[PDB]
Amino acid sequence: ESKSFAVGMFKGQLTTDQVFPYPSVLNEEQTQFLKELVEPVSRFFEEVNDPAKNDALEMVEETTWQGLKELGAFGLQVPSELGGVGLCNTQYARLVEIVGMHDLGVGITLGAHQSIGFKGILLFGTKAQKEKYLPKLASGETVAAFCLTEPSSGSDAASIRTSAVPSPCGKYYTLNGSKLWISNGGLADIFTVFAKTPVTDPATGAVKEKITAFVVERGFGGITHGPPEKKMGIKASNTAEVFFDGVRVPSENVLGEVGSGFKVAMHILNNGRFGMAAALAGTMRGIIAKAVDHATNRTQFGEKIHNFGLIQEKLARMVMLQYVTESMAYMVSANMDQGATDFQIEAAISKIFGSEAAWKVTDECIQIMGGMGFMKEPGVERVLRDLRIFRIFEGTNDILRLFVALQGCMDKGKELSLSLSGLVHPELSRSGELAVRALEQFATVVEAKLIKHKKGIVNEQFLLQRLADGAIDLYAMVVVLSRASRSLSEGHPTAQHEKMLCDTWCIEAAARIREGMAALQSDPWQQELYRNFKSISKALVERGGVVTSNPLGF
Amino acid sequence: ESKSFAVGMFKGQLTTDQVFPYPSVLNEEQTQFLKELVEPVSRFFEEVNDPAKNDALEMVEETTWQGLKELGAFGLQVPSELGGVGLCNTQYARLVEIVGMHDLGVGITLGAHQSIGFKGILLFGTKAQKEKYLPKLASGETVAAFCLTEPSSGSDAASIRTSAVPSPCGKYYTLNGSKLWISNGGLADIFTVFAKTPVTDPATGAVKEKITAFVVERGFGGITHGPPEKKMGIKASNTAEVFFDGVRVPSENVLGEVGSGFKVAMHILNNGRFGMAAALAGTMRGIIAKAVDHATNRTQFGEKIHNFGLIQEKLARMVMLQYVTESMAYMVSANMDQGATDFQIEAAISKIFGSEAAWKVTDECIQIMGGMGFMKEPGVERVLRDLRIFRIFEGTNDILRLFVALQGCMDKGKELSLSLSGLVHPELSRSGELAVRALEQFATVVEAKLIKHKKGIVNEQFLLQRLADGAIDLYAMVVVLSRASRSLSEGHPTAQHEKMLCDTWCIEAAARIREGMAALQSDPWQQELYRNFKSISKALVERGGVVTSNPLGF
Ligand SMILES: Cc1cc2nc3c(=O)[nH]c(=O)nc-3n(C[C@H](O)[C@H](O)[C@H](O)COP(=O)(O)OP(=O)(O)OC[C@H]3O[C@@H](n4cnc5c(N)ncnc54)[C@H](O)[C@@H]3O)c2cc1C
Ligand SMILES: Cc1cc2nc3c(=O)[nH]c(=O)nc-3n(C[C@H](O)[C@H](O)[C@H](O)COP(=O)(O)OP(=O)(O)OC[C@H]3O[C@@H](n4cnc5c(N)ncnc54)[C@H](O)[C@@H]3O)c2cc1C
Repeated sequence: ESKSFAVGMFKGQLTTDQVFPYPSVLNEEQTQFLKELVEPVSRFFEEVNDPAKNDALEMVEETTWQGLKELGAFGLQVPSELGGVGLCNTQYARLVEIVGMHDLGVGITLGAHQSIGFKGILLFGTKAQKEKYLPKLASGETVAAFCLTEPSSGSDAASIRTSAVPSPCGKYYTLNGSKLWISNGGLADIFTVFAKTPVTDPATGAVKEKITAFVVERGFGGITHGPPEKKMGIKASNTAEVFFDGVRVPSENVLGEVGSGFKVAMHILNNGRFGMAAALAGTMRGIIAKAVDHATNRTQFGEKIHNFGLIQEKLARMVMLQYVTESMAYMVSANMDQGATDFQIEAAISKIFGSEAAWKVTDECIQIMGGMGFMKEPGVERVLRDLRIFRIFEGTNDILRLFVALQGCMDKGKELSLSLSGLVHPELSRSGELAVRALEQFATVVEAKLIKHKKGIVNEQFLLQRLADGAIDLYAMVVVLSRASRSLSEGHPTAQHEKMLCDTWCIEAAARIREGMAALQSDPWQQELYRNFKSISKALVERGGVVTSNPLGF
Repeated sequence: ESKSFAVGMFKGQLTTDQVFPYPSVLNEEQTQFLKELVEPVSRFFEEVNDPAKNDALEMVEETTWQGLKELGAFGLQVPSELGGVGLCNTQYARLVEIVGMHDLGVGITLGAHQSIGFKGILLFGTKAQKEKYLPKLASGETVAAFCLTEPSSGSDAASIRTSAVPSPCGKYYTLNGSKLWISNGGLADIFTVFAKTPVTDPATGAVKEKITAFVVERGFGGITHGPPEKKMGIKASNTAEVFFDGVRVPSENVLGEVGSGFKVAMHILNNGRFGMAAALAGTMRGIIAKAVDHATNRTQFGEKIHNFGLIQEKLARMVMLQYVTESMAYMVSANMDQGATDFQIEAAISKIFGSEAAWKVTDECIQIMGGMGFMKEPGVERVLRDLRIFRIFEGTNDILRLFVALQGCMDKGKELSLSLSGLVHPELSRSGELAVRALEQFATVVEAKLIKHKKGIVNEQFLLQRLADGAIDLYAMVVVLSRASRSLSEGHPTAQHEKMLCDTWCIEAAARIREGMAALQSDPWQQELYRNFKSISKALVERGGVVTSNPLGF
């Protein structure tokens, strides 16, 4: 039976192993080691890095780049014996939030390198491959890049065209194709490359085309890259086409099993996913400090503006968004450190929630600052620009919603083929009940929809996006119920404040789930909306844009 | 009795004079004249202007700038006899949407010049002032700027510190202060300047400080400007501090009445307000064409992506947003052309709705385009960057929400001190009823809240923002009910499509109003939310940012 909360809640179960109590994973020594890293990393971003400069230059300033290499920043999760810092996921998250607070351009360059670029070697590498490649990865002597996307293939990884053909001797593969929008593409000397190869069935010998993952060195020859792409934000991060022209890849540079490269890609991306919400929790923390500072000190209509309800509500919503996001990020990383095998839905939720929360929080920080928020000098507009892509890469949020909904449905569909008392703190019992009723409402709809649509539920995308949103708010609720309950249990100095953040969040989340589930189940107009969305869009496509003229008709 | 729909609906009245039937204002000759302008203006933006270039240069390319002057673009609403094109509001809106479609940087430069920069001369100018200034304004020989904002004073115009002291002879005023973020500040030779002057009461002679508006020529001396400010978008538009050092302004350059400058400012801004929704309707039209083109031609998972429900719903929502916005813009301009005196709430609604709609539509166009939407070359990210400020300038949307709510309350508060049959087309009767029930729900709450809070309703900002949103959706509903009803009545070729846009919009708008009004009136948790928003924000301000640590506590 799954220990995943998200897997259970689609089945109307309360599976709480990976949720309550809010996990603590670090031993005393890991805690002390992390403290002694947090200080120098924080000082480095404060004193050496200049985010506005990197953005202006469209690259990381060389002193900063070399300084990060010296700091160990290129190898945070590589074991010490292979020349890294040897951090676990939770320690990694703590340092990642520092980067996220200060410079997402730098963040993407370092995360492309290690969260995904050479991650597959950590996850699937043989001893030989790890010993060969990790030390120079960890020191940043060889930068890495994750090479999946192509001109034809973004969301649909299975459709990639880059190919790898085995030699007759079986000693190497010949690699041909191109990859698009590769972070560190123009900088990397090590590439994780996903290519279609012929795969022999063990029983019959029948040959089929499947993806295989490879570790590819720039020095193998036949590799070039395009010029850095110009883009809205994270402008300091290198983004480039990578070309593979008759590249000879040693057979021993297969990463994982021949033909299991799709699974390899998906595991790498799943594994790295929590890092995003971690970074963005930091982004939001920094941004909220700026918005609070503005509201504290700006007089308008005779008072400092923090005294006006519109501003108070904006600030309150921002911190709730930050708290939920940060709470998800550290829960998922703890689950991973504690040996969880089933956290993929929760990781997807955290990615969707965190990227959207950070976008909304930074958008409202601009609004609070007024005219000044739009100016370049305050640096907030630069962070908004950086943020836009986080909703699109590492799985578009639209595709991740489909994933959350369909993955959650899977086990309930297989089958078809409650109290938080004693877990939530007594001071949060009412919100705990809100969550349990929301779970019941959610599961009832899931069951009814699976019975109705069966396997054809996969094409019901209006419904699936709405189910995903229910799932997101349901996980958000129990994540903050857990964290605030532990705070209350421990008598932590912020516990009464966290209790308030939790109750405030839950009241509105429960309402979104109640009203959302009602729309799906009982609302006779819902099907008219769905029909009209399709007919309206069909009409736009026929026309190539807006169908109506303006009222004048020309 | 007010002929304003918005004024009536706060009182639970259906006042439809300025709504149904959807207004037509142009005579045959005005229609033909406008057609012969639309073509050359459209060609100019297509063939001469380069929006990406202006953005890169952070100014309007000189050939474009001179070409616009030649086109008559600096004087669209100046009467022909004073050297302008002589357009009415509706004709102006039609050309403004072309600019909005193509280049909001150019749009802001031209609108700062004419929608507000010299607008006060058109509205309040003596014959002498009009004859003196308008011809060179209209030809663009002298560019104009609206000089209201100061370092201390943005939303609170009444708090401005720039001062004008009359001379003993009464022949001139001496002007001292500075203005901040003035569009065309570094380019203008004519400024509408708002300054505090001593004002003598006609009965008692008692002197009080009130704002007075002035027409100020750069050549009067003592005027300098700062360097162009760097900002997120509309980068082609000049934005600069303007300094006034002992500036001698002829007494005859008072615009309107001494001491009525606040009213002058507010009238200019109200008068220009519809131009924004007009421009942004055009922005959205252009953007939707780009999103449709992308969805039409992108294959992923084996189909063109317009075949997937998530994409269909995005497209449908975008066009509804465009249609509502465009419908409001042309309704307000028609009301103005037809002599309406009370359209200020409707104008504010259109500004809030249009700026937010354009932001959301362009944001979703990026999402549809995926990775490509974030790249500079497609030009969509540039339009998103341009758009952010439209929610902040010409009245922040937060302040405009307070205005809509409090202005709407005023007449009902004074007092306190239904069918659309035969107006809506029979094919839209159900949605017409939706609107009437939504109006009843809305008015009931307004009455109950005014009785409860009385004059103290002004400090109930959580409530007021929620009432403003109800008002916005209520006006949106009747605007599209009207436009689609006229389309149906006339048998216009797009009528069945507009009927669908209208029904789809209304079903969800009615629901937002139902659920929103219920939250305000009957929901026992609403007051707990409001209390918590205040306590959470108070806690952030005390701390200077996020109160919680991360779960590790350091
Ligand atoms: C700056 C940046 C850095 C990047 N770095 C890397 C990198 O390091 N390595 C790498 O491999 N790639 C990288 N990429 C690729 C990035 O992950 C992709 O852009 C992303 O996966 C989306 O793919 P796409 O752009 O091809 O959009 P598409 O997959 O074509 O999607 C287009 C739109 O259709 C929607 N859609 C697609 N399929 C469906 C469906 N079945 N149902 C409903 N909606 C659907 C999508 O959500 C999206 O809204 C990078 C991209 C950016 C721009
Ligand atoms: C590029 C651009 C161009 C501009 N061009 C011109 C121009 O041509 N002429 C000109 O005169 N000005 C111009 N400005 C000024 C612009 O209109 C102001 O920035 C705007 O009016 C907001 O004022 P502020 O920035 O001082 O913010 P503030 O008024 O200080 O507001 C700060 C925040 O507090 C909120 N707030 C304020 N008061 C209240 C309250 N009572 N209750 C609840 N919330 C409140 C606001 O909504 C905002 O979110 C320009 C600004 C920009 C950046």
